[PDB]
Amino acid sequence: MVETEPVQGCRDFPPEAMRCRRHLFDVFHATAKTFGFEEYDAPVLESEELYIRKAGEEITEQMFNFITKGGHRVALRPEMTPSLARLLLGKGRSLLLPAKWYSIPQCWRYERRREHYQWNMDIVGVKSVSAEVELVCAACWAMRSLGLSSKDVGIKVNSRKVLQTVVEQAGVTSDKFAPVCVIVDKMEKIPREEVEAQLAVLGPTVVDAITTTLSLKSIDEIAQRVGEEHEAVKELRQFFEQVEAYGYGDWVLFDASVVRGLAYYTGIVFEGFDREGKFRALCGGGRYDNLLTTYGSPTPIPCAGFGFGDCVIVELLQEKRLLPDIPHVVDDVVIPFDESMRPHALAVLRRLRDAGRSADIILDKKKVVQAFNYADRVGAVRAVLVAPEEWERGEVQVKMLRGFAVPLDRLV
Amino acid sequence: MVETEPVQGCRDFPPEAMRCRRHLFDVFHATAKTFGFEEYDAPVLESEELYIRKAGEEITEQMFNFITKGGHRVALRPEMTPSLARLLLGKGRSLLLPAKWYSIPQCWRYERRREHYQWNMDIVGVKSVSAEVELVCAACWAMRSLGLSSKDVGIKVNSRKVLQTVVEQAGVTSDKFAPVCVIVDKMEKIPREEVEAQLAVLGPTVVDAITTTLSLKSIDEIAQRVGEEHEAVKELRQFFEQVEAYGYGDWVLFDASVVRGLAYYTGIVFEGFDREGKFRALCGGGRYDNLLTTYGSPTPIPCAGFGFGDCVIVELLQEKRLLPDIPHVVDDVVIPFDESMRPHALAVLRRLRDAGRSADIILDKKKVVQAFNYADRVGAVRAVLVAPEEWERGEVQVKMLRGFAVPLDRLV
Ligand SMILES: Nc1ccc2oc(=O)ccc2c1
Ligand SMILES: Nc1ccc2oc(=O)ccc2c1
Ligand SMILES: N[C@@H](Cc1c[nH]c[nH+]1)C(=O)O
Ligand SMILES: N[C@@H](Cc1c[nH]c[nH+]1)C(=O)O
Repeated sequence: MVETEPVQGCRDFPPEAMRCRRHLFDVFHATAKTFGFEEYDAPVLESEELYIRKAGEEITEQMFNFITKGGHRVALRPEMTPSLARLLLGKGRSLLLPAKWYSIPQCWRYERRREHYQWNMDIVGVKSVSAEVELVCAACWAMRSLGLSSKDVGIKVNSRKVLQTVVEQAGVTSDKFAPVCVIVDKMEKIPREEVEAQLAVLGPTVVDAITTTLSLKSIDEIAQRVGEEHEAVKELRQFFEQVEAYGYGDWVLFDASVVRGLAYYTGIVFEGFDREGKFRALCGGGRYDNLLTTYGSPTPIPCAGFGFGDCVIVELLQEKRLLPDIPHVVDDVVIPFDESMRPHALAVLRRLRDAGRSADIILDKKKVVQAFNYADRVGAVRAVLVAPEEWERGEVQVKMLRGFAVPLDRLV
Repeated sequence: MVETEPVQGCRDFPPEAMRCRRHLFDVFHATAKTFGFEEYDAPVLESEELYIRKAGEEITEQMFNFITKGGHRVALRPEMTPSLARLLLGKGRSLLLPAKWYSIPQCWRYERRREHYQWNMDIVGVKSVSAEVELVCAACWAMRSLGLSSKDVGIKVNSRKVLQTVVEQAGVTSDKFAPVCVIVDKMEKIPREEVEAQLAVLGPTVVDAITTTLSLKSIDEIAQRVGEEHEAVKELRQFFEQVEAYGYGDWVLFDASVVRGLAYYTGIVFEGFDREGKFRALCGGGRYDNLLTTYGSPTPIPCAGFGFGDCVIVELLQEKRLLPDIPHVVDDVVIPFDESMRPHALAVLRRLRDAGRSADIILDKKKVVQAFNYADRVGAVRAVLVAPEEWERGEVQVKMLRGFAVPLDRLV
């Protein structure tokens, strides 16, 4: 017997599970359309070189990579943002800006689940915090569309520029900044000792300064540290003013501990969370204004975006009882009275489908009662019995499942 | 500079290309719903063991396989049917039958394009030709939905049982039958000499018999060879009677040369083709009643299905001028008169999206004329200018792009 289980860390989606996944994806697609984003895609297989960032990132450390027969170093993508930038870099000046692009790629890791789907939303060519505002609103909109409220979830927001100043002023060379963010991202996960030790290895005074600024609880307190008109203060203020104007003020808040784990974030960063403190981050993103420059863009291209995985959100929705099983449905099941009626039933099936209805025909030889049972099992709205006596009169028998003779023309 | 091109043999789908792909997939999804099929999915990564059929198949020969870090032999799936059977075998008696399942997996090869998407449609648990009838009608329906007619395309249909008889009667051991089909499938591609030589290696008289039955041009001629009531003759006759009753008689025909290249087909086989003779097969499928038994099913499970790739169909549609560029559209573009109006414009943006409309807001600081230009470029139906004078009156200016003051409430 063949192995029935899927490959290690990978999920099967039989129809029941697929309906749940489709319920989620339908929201991702619907939200992107509502917000005027355009779909794109790229190959799950990318060059390994695309992800070599040398910053100690979990995402690049846990890369599902291999070598081809032809000796090329490839990887099943651990994230989408590098593929997006590749695409953008390829287009150059032909790309009209601003651009708002989205996708729902399967992304991979190797270390535990080894694959997940991740809704990606990115705004390209927008310098101002208006981009981050729209992105955060889009994530909130998706969560609201799924049945959650601002009592269930929120989005924590910060700017890496605050920390950038502290690292720069303390005297640390800026090439260590991305490594620092990556390490400080571990704070909530591991003891402050371990995190303190990691920064020591990187290269005590400056470490204290980092720690203090992470734990500042309000924006006023940040403004006391760096000034009321520091770059980050005005941007965060504008960000909250705009989100409030859109009507999502209750969904967002400031949190100085939020840095995210990716090397490339330069500005505002954010992450979604459940207000019971039970789950990992629901989504995460930020501004990354230098990535395209590091890829070789002759001109700086401002960018911002987020990823929103398919797994944590599902656990939250299940906890909140927002993912009831939604059984399969079909409009019509056409039932031949017997096999002599099959040709006529097929003509009827054609008509129903011609009208835009979803319809089955009983394919096996079976008794009328069992055909009605099958009709119930598949969630048919209507059973259409095609029998000789009614057929003679230009009719079929129609029975609403949630048996009257009806002229063919009146079926639809 | 990073490599902008995708990995060898793999496609990027920036928004323009993605719209075309989505036009196709929308038809695949819509046809499956019309026909009452249920979506499923499984991992692109499967165990290599799943595909080791030892029959000289092109599909298993050109397998994109590799070994994991942990030494497990895996493959990016070359086709979906084995994953489907794995899923079915896993469910056992819990699976209610008949079942009609579909998916649109990316499938992979290594040798030239190395990936394609392939719409898969399969009916499980149906013994009679009614399954093949529905499947062939579904493929025709998809092609019609894309703008093609029976003048553009058709589906050629045959049964492997005819050949099975000839191979069995000639005295050849039945374990060579699948290898024979695989070889005879090459007939149209390579010279009859090469094909004749391949069968010789497998193990002259029986070879002639095979050749003769492949070139019989009608079903009556098959009935002369094997009898009017041979198993295959009654099934083919019933198949054409049913397709004709559904109203697709003009789309289908008999062709004794059609065997397909897969080892597992046992009965009716079929393939779509363009009637100008310019392209490779548009789709292909058949009945495979023994596969689940070879996977270890305690009870035989009848199955039939097809695959329908995303590449050949697109070339055909382009030749027929049925894939015009469909530019991006959005309902509204909201334009702040200036930055002082941004908060109010955001409130307006919220209202529009609340009503189910697709809407952008101008994110950058820009002049009203350039904002109107951007609105045209993104294919906006309407520009909503949010200006101080109108705002004072509880109004905005609305301009149909394919400028009158309008009360907020009347926008939607
Ligand atoms: N890169 C990345 C990150 C997180 C992930 O979480 C999963 O559960 C499966 C895959 C995955 C891939
Ligand atoms: N197994 C399989 C068969 C045919 C294919 O044709 C392509 O163009 C790309 C991938 C592919 C994979
Ligand atoms: N690639 C990021 C999310 C993201 C998209 N755009 C910007 N950031 C992640 O995987 O967490
Ligand atoms: N797996 C087959 C198509 C198919 C689906 N179901 C049965 N046959 C192919 O790739 O050609």
